[PDB]
Amino acid sequence: SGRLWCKAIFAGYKRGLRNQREHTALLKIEGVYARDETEFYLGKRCAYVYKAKNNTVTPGGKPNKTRVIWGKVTRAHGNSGMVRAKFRSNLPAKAIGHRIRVMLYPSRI
Amino acid sequence: GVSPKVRKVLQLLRLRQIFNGTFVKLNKASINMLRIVEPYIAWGYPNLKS
Amino acid sequence: MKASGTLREYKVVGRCLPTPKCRTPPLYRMRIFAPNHVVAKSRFWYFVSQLKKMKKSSGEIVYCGQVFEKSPLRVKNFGIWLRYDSRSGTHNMYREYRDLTTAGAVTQCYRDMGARHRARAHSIQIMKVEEIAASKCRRPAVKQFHDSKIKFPLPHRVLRRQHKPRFTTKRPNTFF
Amino acid sequence: QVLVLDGRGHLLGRLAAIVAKQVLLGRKVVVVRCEGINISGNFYRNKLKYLAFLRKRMNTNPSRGPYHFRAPSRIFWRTVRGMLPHKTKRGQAALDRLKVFDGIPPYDKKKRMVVPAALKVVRLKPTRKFAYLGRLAHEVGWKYQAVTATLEEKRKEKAKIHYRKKKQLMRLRKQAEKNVEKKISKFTDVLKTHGLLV
Amino acid sequence: VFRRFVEVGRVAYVSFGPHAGKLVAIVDVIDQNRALDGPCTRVRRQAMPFKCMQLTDFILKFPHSARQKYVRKAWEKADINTKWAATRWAKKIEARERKAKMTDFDRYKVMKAKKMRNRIIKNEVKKLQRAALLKAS
Amino acid sequence: ITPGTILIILTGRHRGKRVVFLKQLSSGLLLVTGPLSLNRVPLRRTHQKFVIATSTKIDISGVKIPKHLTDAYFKKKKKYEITEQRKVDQKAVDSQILPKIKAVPQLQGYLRSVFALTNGVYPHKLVF
Amino acid sequence: MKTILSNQTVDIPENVDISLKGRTVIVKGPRGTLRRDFNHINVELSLLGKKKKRLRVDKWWGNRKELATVRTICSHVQNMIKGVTLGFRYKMRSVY
RNA sequence: GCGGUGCGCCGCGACCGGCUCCGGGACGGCUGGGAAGGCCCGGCGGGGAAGGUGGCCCGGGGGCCCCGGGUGUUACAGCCCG
RNA sequence: UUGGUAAGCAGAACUGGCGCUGCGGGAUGAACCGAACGCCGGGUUAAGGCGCCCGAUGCCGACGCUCAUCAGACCCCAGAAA
RNA sequence: GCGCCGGAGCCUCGGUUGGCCUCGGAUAGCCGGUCCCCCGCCGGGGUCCGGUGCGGAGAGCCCUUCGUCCCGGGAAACGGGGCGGCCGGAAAGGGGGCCGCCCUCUCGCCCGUCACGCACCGCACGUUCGUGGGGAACCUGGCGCUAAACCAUUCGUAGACGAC
Repeated sequence: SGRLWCKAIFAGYKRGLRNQREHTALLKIEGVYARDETEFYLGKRCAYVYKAKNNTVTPGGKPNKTRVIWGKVTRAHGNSGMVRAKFRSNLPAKAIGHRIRVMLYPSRI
Repeated sequence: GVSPKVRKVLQLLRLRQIFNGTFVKLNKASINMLRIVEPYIAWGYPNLKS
Repeated sequence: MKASGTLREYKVVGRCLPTPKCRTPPLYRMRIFAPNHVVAKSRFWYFVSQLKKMKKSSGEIVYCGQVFEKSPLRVKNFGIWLRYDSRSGTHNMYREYRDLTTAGAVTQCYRDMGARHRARAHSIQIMKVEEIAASKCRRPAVKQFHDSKIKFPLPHRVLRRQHKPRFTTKRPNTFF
Repeated sequence: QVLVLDGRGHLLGRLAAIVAKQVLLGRKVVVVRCEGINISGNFYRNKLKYLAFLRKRMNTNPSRGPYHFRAPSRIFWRTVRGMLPHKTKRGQAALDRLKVFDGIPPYDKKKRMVVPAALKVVRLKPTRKFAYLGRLAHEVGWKYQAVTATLEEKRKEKAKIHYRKKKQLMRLRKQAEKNVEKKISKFTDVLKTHGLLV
Repeated sequence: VFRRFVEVGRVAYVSFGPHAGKLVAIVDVIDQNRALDGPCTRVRRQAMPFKCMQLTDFILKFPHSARQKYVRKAWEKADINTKWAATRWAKKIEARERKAKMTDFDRYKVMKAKKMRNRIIKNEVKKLQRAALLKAS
Repeated sequence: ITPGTILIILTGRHRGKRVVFLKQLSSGLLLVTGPLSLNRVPLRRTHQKFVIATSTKIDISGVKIPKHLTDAYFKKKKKYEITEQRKVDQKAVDSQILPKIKAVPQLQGYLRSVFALTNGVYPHKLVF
Repeated sequence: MKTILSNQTVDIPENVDISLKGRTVIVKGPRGTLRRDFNHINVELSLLGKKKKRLRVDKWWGNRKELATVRTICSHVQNMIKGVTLGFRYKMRSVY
């Protein structure tokens, strides 16, 4: 009867001014605003959810549009709320400024 | 880019690359080597833990 | 010199090695100010080399144990004396403060001379740190805190903590 | 989903830089009441530096040239363009979420928010001078100040009369409070114990 | 306009940093922007900035400088402890911090008390409106 | 996690549900037991990692928890059907549990309802 | 440096009626009224006395060119009461 | 059954070892054998002055209390050194 | 360090560059500051940075100085005094 | 043959996972009350009482969802649910609520008793806004509608040809 994931926004690759690295992303988890705050989120599963023209089969459903890229939160980044990531499938840059779900499951409570 | 006296003295202490170190016993011949390379190194008197 | 952290206050007595011409040469003690013992003994070799004939190929140091405050709760008008190098000359001085530690004053000082004179701590000496009394004091600023029943209100309290909502419903307050 | 921002007492160069970032994350934003955004340092410094802007006209065919807008809507908009990567697709698109208006037309039965960091009271000492992008616009040839006023005056008349009613709304809850509080003793003393009222 | 003063006497609550959420007295105004202690409430004689301390409206009387035993007989005299549990200030401190305590199974059992508390009033708010209409004929 | 504390199953066809803990098997999996009645969840295993633990602990010292219900007996076979072996395992393991949940002030409107996220209501802050 | 307190006191006779709302001081006496605002100054214009017989202007923590303002507001309220009491009257002669 | 070889496509878990970044508990030594403060005005014994407590007058504003000066070494406060 | 008022000019000593050489930084670029390179995964750094453009202060970061009707904002460097 | 009103499937474009329906603004000062009294058309000041590290606090406020059946307790008894007056509103006009009725339940909202409901055998896109946008066609009735433009021919208030 509701949601079971936390909202966040892909906000560029890991990089310094003039050479970009594509094997690490950079998420802005919602309402989390220092380092202190970001222990929880470490290791915890994450998902980019999307929708191609043709039918992909699923597990636990019918063969339909919807697909995912899967990944993993690794460590904190900076001073201010941010977080790094490592999906198995390297992300599109379409998704810059679009939604991703961090889950709650591999919990440590 | 390194002056030709210093390349010779850093060789003799076997420090041939950056962030590398050595043990060195002390006397007058050992310090006056360590005043010629004294802007390519850091040294000091180590302890039972270091 | 860099004036990093706070400065400690140190006692470092330093005579010369006894050469055989007359058996015993004289000791010479000095209040130094510095954050560690490595710059409490090598900066001490710059002040003693100018008074006596004493560099470092003959010269040892006997002591360098940290000296502590002994009324480190009490307020004190210090009277510090200064020497400093301008772009156009050289100057001697007197210069006052308020703190609870002999050390802390000196530090406060190297931060004022940075602000009013663009002097950097290698053009700057403290010739005489000296604790002074109330009615003896000369200069305006530090005088006014000689008032037992001090009564001032903190008027326009500019707000700190501005990225704590980030966006909001209320325009803030600034009078408390 | 949509953010609204009364830029009254909100500075020029800063709101700019706080707004542009939300935009790039994917939020959509609306500013409103740009005829109040102010700017520090006194008006004969905000009129000159602005005038000398006007002077940059491509000499050989001035139609093509550096297009100087006049209205306090298009000015702020320009200084947000300045802090965006605007000749790429990702910048071009990020400007479409930004939408910014004169007066406060439509978008006026809404709660509209404030940034406290770009706020004048917080950010400038009280013995320092400053301009209004309002007047400044009316003294570089803006052609609608006194109309966006007379409209606005109207709408404060019609706010007061609502506020009026919604206090009297509060005069028949805070009293009913007292006309139920014996027969709501156990659903009024089991919130206290966690702290959602007192 | 002004009524709360940096007054040799004042008690100030501590906004942030280390000794946060403790009262503490004034003893010795060093400076322009830093003063000098709090013995009953677990704070050690030490200098303190002003850009951390919010004024309560309690002033206790001892001389303008005295040690930690003579400030014991000026703080155990006015009885500040008792009198900072009544303050409307420090019930909106402990009816805010009881919300961070709060469990899951409390959040939900507060939520069922909040669904049958604004149904009676919500009924009684309409029975005072449609009687105000009744009068003005 | 201790015996009798409250667990939130976060993954299968039951997800977000309030489920009780009974006994850790020697395969290492839990026994997350719903009182079939109230939730709609029977004897089942779930896995430490995919189960949040909660601060509530009604005691499970004095009742009885069966042996023969051991970790292989659960393990899969091949329209699986509820045979007449798992119906005295169903109501007798739970009717010893059921006199200790209703006795607490207002706890059988909470195991039945489902938890979920909304807003202002962030995972990293609250205690549960 | 930052001088802690500064102030000055203006005092009215047995003739005039003054008050305020912030720093906008009103006056009425034997021949008019006058509003003057000062809402551009940062001060404490506290009134005091029974039968309000003295104004008073403070200025906590000030540098040099804001202890100036103290006496200039102190001497603007002087030309408001001296004009409402007796009143102003320049004269001048035509020259050719 | 005991041995080796691996799965049709997509997946989860567990314990073992190498490399890193973190978080939490406890224990000893040093010094000026740390510096200062704490608790029995520590118990007898003198001296000193201010960012002058009592009080005493003068000035200046109200209901017997605050505000602005002077006097001077314990009185119905404290403070610095044997 | 020689000639020349001086030159992004002519001429010599010591060492180190560039030419032959890419890489972080100095918006910008043979010579300046960091470091010299087989194809890549984790980790920490140099010189430089941390409003947005742009990775990183979205610290209840410290004490001062300064108003400009031509303010100020970094080695070589790119505007000037009595 | 186009277009208003009220069943059955196909191509294609993707994004999202509950709502805040609003004083005017001061910052060396606010907010809420009832106001005895004086000036105004329900309104503005003055006077008195609360409060002020906002508790008439965006450190906020609302809604809240597994489903049914039997039997009681409280709340409600001015309620729940679906045809018509009559106004509300122009800066870029909202799927607004007051007043009769056809009708309609004693259920809805909280605490209990009564058991049952794929109990699919430890696991991934799970839950909405959504009757979503764009458009090839198939309907089924109901209400009702047969224009101009391009050109060619003509003008010279125009013209290199096009335009006018």
